[PDB]
Amino acid sequence: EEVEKFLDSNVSFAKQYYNLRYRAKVISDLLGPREAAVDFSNYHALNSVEESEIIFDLLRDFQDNLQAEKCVFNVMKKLCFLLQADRMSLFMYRARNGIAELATRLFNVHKDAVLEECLVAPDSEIVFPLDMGVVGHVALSKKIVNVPNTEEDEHFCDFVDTLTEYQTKNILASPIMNGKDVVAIIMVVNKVDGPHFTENDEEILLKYLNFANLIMKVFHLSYLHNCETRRGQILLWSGSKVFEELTDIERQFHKALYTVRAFLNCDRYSVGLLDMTKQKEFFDVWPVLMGEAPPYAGPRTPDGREINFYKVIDYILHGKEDIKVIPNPPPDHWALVSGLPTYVAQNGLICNIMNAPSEDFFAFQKEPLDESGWMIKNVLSMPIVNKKEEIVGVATFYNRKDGKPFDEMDETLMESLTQFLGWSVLNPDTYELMNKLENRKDIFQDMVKYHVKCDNEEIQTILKTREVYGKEPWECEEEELAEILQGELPDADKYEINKFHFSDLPLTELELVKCGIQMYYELKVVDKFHIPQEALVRFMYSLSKGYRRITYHNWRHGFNVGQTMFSLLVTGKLKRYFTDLEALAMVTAAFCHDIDHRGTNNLYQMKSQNPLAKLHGSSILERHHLEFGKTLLRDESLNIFQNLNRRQHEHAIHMMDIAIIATDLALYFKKRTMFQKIVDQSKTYETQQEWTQYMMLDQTRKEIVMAMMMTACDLSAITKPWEVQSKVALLVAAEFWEQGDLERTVLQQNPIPMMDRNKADELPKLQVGFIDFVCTFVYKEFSRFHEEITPMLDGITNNRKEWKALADEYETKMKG
Amino acid sequence: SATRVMGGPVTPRKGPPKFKQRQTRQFELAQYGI
Amino acid sequence: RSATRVMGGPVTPRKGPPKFKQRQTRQFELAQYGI
Amino acid sequence: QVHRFLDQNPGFADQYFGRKLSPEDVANACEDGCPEGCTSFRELCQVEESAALFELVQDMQENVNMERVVFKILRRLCSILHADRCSLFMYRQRNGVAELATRLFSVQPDSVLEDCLVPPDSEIVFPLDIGVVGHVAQTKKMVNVQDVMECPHFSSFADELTDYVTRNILATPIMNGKDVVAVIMAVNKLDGPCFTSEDEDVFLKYLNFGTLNLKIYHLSYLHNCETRRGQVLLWSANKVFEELTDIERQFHKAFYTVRAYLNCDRYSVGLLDMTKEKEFFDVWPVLMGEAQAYSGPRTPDGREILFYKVIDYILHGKEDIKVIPSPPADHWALASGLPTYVAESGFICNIMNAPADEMFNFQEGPLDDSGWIVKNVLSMPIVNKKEEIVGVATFYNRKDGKPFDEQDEVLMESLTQFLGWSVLNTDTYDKMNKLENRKDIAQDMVLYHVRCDREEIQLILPTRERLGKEPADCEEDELGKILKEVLPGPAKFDIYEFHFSDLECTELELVKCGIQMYYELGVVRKFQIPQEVLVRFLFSVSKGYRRITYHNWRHGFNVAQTMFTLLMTGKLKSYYTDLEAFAMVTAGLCHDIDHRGTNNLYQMKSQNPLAKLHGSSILERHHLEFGKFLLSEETLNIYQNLNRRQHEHVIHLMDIAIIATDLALYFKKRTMFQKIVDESKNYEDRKSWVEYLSLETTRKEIVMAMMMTACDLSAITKPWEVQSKVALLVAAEFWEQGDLERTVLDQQPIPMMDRNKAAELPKLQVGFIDFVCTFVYKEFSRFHEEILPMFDRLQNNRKEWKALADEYEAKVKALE
Ligand SMILES: Nc1nc2c(ncn2[C@@H]2O[C@@H]3COP(=O)(O)O[C@H]3[C@H]2O)c(=O)[nH]1
Ligand SMILES: Nc1nc2c(ncn2[C@@H]2O[C@@H]3COP(=O)(O)O[C@H]3[C@H]2O)c(=O)[nH]1
Ligand SMILES: Nc1nc2c(ncn2[C@@H]2O[C@@H]3COP(=O)(O)O[C@H]3[C@H]2O)c(=O)[nH]1
Ligand SMILES: Nc1nc2c(ncn2[C@@H]2O[C@@H]3COP(=O)(O)O[C@H]3[C@H]2O)c(=O)[nH]1
Ligand SMILES: [Mg+2]
Ligand SMILES: [Mg+2]
Ligand SMILES: [Zn+2]
Repeated sequence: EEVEKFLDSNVSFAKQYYNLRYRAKVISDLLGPREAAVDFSNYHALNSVEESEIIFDLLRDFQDNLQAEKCVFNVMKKLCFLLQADRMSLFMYRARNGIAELATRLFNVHKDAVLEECLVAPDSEIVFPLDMGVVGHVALSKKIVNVPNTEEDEHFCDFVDTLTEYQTKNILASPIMNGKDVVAIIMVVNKVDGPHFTENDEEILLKYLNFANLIMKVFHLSYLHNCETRRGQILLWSGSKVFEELTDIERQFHKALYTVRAFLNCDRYSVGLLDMTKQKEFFDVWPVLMGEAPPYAGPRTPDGREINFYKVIDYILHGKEDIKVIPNPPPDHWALVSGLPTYVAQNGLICNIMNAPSEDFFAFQKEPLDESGWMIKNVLSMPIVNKKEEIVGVATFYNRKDGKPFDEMDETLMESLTQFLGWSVLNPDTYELMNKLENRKDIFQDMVKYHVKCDNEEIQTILKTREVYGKEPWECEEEELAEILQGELPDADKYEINKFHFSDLPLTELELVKCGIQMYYELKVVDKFHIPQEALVRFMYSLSKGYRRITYHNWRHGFNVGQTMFSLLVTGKLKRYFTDLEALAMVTAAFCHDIDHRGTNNLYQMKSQNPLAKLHGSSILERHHLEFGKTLLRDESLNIFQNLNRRQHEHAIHMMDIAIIATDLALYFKKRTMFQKIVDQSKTYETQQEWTQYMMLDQTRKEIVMAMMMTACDLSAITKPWEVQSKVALLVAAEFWEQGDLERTVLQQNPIPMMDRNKADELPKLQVGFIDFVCTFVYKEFSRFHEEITPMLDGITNNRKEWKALADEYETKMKG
Repeated sequence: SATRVMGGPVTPRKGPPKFKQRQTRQFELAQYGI
Repeated sequence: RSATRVMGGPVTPRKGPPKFKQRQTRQFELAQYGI
Repeated sequence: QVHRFLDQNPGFADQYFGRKLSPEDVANACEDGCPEGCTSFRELCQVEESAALFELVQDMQENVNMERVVFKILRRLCSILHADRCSLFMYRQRNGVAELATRLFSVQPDSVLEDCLVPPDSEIVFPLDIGVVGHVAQTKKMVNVQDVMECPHFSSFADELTDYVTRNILATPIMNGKDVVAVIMAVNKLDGPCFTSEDEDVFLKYLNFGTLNLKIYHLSYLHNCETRRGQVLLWSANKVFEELTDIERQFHKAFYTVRAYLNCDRYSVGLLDMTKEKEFFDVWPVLMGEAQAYSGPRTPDGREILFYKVIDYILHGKEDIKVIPSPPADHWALASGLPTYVAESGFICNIMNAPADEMFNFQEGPLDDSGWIVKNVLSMPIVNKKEEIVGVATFYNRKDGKPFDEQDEVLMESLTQFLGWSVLNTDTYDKMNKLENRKDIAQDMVLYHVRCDREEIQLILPTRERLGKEPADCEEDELGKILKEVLPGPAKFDIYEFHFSDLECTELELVKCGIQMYYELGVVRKFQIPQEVLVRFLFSVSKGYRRITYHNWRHGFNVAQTMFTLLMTGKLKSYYTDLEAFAMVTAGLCHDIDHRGTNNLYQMKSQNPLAKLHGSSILERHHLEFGKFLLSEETLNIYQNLNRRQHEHVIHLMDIAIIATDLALYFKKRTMFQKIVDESKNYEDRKSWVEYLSLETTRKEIVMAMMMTACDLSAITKPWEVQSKVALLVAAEFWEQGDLERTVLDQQPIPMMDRNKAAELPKLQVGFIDFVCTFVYKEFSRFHEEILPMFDRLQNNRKEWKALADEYEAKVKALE
């Protein structure tokens, strides 16, 4: 018991002992549910104990389930008791269309009140502009305002006082601060005992505003975070639906707005699309100018076009989803009857409407629009902007789900959505443009197909069915066409069709066309694949017409290359490695290799930026000739592959593609050492039979060999006898001179000496260099591969000798 | 109720409606042809 | 110096192959004349 | 000293402290009369804690600083709980797995912020299942461990690293709406063996204020992060929808624009290839053996991995954004190999403490001269709608210094996800360019096959013989001399008469007669039309017309000749200037240009590309489009020496005249012409009527529109020996369409278009005369009395057709 004296001697030890063994227990009691222990029935000065109990009571409300309205209401009652006031109220800060507003949320709060008697429903709020009122003065000043007497105040108003049958003498307020933007205002109406609120009362207000600010700050941050999350989700889902595919404006706007229906948080919204017809055709405007009909007098867009909601889509969400599309809606429609969407199209301004039935400008429905009693209260209508500032629609958002009127956060959330939708009109604009471009391209392709196709009258020049049987070619039987063709076609032996020295100089273009069908017959690919004879004749004539009438790369060049390929495959016994279908595709590829040649090489296409160069990247003309040939074959009347199998047709098309693309020299020059190895393998092999068997299986070896055959047939003019080579070289030089002149005239570039018209006397030297550079390697290796190709090697050597003699003569002449 | 207003939100000053402005301020081989 | 006695790196007591997030694929009379 | 006695006698201690202590205090203690609140010290501790907690609340109110406020709470809580130290473990989410890192460590009742704050480079990041701190967060529930040695989840990694021993651990998560923010933990109970129940009860209740601070801090972080995400999605959409561009330009604009909100020191975007298959000439070296097959990394789509272009954004220091085409593997971004790995796997990679990583060879030290060391990396793939990776975006060194958490992960993922879907715009852009290039190629092919060549023009304008020069070099005076000698005179063919017949002249003479018509109008001289161009244009129009039965080149000169006759013989020129007559006659030439032989209805039913492109007046608009396109060519532009106002007026006049030829449009506007002709009888003489009519524009356009119709049906007004044959041509063409409709459309044709009902032709002609041609020529005869021969001849032709129909009707009745 003597220890009790020790504790009293040094109370510091006792305090430390308590702070050790009882402070935790006491704090636990204070932080428990409990209740305030301060007598609230008097007006005595608050003791430090009573101050602590009040502070602990306020801190007790700080929980995870922080209900802002309830917690602020409690501290409002504590402020009433502390400040000796009669009542106080709290006004939220809401931002309508630019003009800020103050709407009450907690009203008539006294010391003996409850939440049910102070909480204000959204339809019971008292909105207040910033300009008028002491509260408006508080928000504008952004600082505490003390009013010792309402009569002397220059901002005091009696609107609520008359509305609530109350008299206010002393007003003390303070705006709740969350950064810089005001969130709420808490104000006092009267002093129970005292002339006014003293400076001590003010100091109490700012002291106890910490809890109110913390509670209000959490609510404001939560609301802002939720709104930003909703905005982000809206933008992301709208972008997904926009980029799903390319469609028109009606389908696109339907998807994006339907998808964000959960994030929008609106009971109803409707979008009306404006017609884009700026200018009406001449026959439509004639009656207006002639007095038959009166001119338009109704609402007009800022751009000057008539306002015409040609299609309105509405979304109903309060009950059962009833999304509806109304083509050509009448003015009686619930969305357009009020006239707000019409007004927005007239002006182009974002409109927020609070208590729409009370509005007088627009005739909003004042009766329940739905059987369940749904009634329009809050409306928000905004335009769709568009990139060219031409309003393409009006989006109108009706009653909010929570019941509160639309504020600046909802305005911004819908503003972003409308801005995104207006930006996403390039896709519908491109959709129509691409469709029109494709239709125009198809029309012009049909035009070129007709212009290159052999008509029904021209085919009678070969397939003379009218003069023999009196019927049209499409009516005659297959045997009848063959008998006419057998009589009409020339004989291969007589014309030396399968020789290496064939000359087309003494033959007409029709005779050359007749020759090609004879080649196809001789190759025995007509009966094997049941090629329609009428189509075969029409196909060759269409090729002849499609070949341009330019100097060198004309139909005669196209036939000679095909003639060279046929002579190879027959005489040189190079068909042993190729199937009949492969032979069929190869001759057709040779014939079509130079179809529709403009007369200028690949370099001119790049330099002049011809549309071929933009389309085809690597081989400009060679791909174009392949494309045009495949387009020609795609025609039903010109298709000679129509009777082939699906696998057979694909194999022929691929092989033709390989040949036609390989026709160029750039690919040949790179992929020619491979041909050197291929003939080396043939020499390594012992007899021709095993080597022929190897080629009959291996495909990459055949394809490389085929490319060499193409580049040997293309340069087959050089191996013809001297009488033929002398003239063809002049044609080639003339075409190159024409291209050089075109270059000099169009691109202002100096032509190369090969293409130069002035250097016409250097042609033998260029031909000698060309022979030593390109043709010699091909014809030397082909002769080694097959002994039957020896006459080709004899031809090129003789032509090279003649050109060398001419070049030597020219050099001797220039020596002087 | 506390505010004595049952019908709808009331404003002291009632004139022609005001609307927001649309937001737009923020946004050898070479010799031979080849 | 830091009270945690580590410098220059957020040292991780987990030693193993790191795992990386998968992509989200949650859809996030006139007619008589041909006139 | 005597603490042991007090502990051994809890009852005595409670009784002694429960005594009312004197008014005297120890030190200040804010003694507003608080010695006896049911205990001697209870008010003293209540006042101290209320004052201490009030200071904390003031700290939260302004300039929210979670680190400082939590430090004060932990420092005070250390004395309350007697724990040797406290600590705070923040919660973060990376790569989808949760981690916990230290922010405030080993706080003591005599510590400071500098000695407790943990920089981001000194964080002990703890995964969810490697510690008690992990177990607390995973369970989302508080854990009270009396002795940690037997705790299954405990790991001694942290306490061994800091050279410390832990015995008892208290920990609880700080939840915020089901989400964990942090976990405050107190260890090493200094007084008791472990932490009692009352100690833990304080820990929950006292931590509500710390919960509020972390709730506020977490909400502010989430609000800011969602705000940044909304901006990048809004800005990216604005830049993406600006225009149609390729991948490089679109990706460059979007990433550069949003550089402000990313908060990254550096980031690079590498673009992948899209070449699915290689072409044949690139496959040959691999298959033959010249080159080795690619065995490197591949995409999940089975594509070669090759960053053909890497865009580099440097934001730390100086902004020097670079674009590196074909970047080397030594590039600082691609050297680490993370952009490669992301493309192979399609993962989202988050790297913390990059220099400590092992799998990816991150650079040992500084990259550039600025000493910037890569520490935190975040890489994601840019995937389009077809689930293909088109690029890899990699972000380095978050500006704040903290590792890339979940909020940053979802921010950049949303940006890449939105840009991935935007690839559809690039694919559309490429397709549109391909379509435009293909259309231009087809248009050129149309032009050559239609434009008169160099050798064809010599038939009408022989200059290589008369002068020996090409037409492009001859002066205009010489050309006129050639034309005047060659062109037929006005008397050779009766082009001035209403009974002109084209069945006794060759097509070449029709073209020559067309040139003569332009000379007689005087439009060649005053408009300075190049005579060579006029001949070329006329021949091109002749070739432009198809080779069909009725709507051939002959129909198009007869309409033109009739229009010439109406202007000059009918004296309707008095209302029209020479320029208007110049355009009006030309519209006769292009009246049925490129007519396919089927009416407008057949185009819609067959769903031709014409029908989709135009819709209303399908063929009539097509003729206008083709005619204007033919006139746009330089060598065929007769409207080339004209003023811009005049040229537009000519084109605008051509638009009305061509489309007016449609009979559907005529039927709806012929009453207007009835009113106009009635106004002629109002006036006194033709002189007054001419003066009034020559000024009105709409009235003149109306009369010219039905002037097209009168010329269009002028074949009926021809003498009977001509109308009888032309009607057969019209009937034959309609039968051709009727046969076509039965074949492909599988629809029964109308009796007018039916070949079987050929004997009904006279009756149909009579009905058509009494329906359409009756009104046009009756009003014109009333309008101008010189048109009377056109009306008398029609009535005679109607009489002839009536007799034939009556004879056929009599034969049918006789047969019946
Ligand atoms: N009856 C009542 N009136 C209030 C209350 N709060 C504010 N007011 C009144 O509403 C009014 C709004 O404008 P003022 O600020 O000028 O003056 C205010 C007060 O007169 C309240 O709680 N009860
Ligand atoms: N210098 C020169 N080039 C030729 C000759 N013959 C063909 N060529 C070229 O070889 C090419 C083969 O493919 P092309 O027919 O498309 O165009 C040809 C010409 O460009 C020639 O005799 N001399
Ligand atoms: N030295 C020291 N170690 C701590 C502190 N807080 C937690 N730890 C230790 O860090 C460790 C993290 O994993 P555990 O929760 O299992 O156990 C914990 C404790 O052992 C502290 O404040 N100081
Ligand atoms: N039944 C009938 N129709 C005609 C005759 N002449 C022209 N048409 C029709 O009237 C139309 C207008 O001119 P078009 O040449 O474009 O096509 C014509 C035909 O469709 C005719 O002699 N008899
Ligand atoms: Mg070629
Ligand atoms: Mg027509
Ligand atoms: Zn060729």
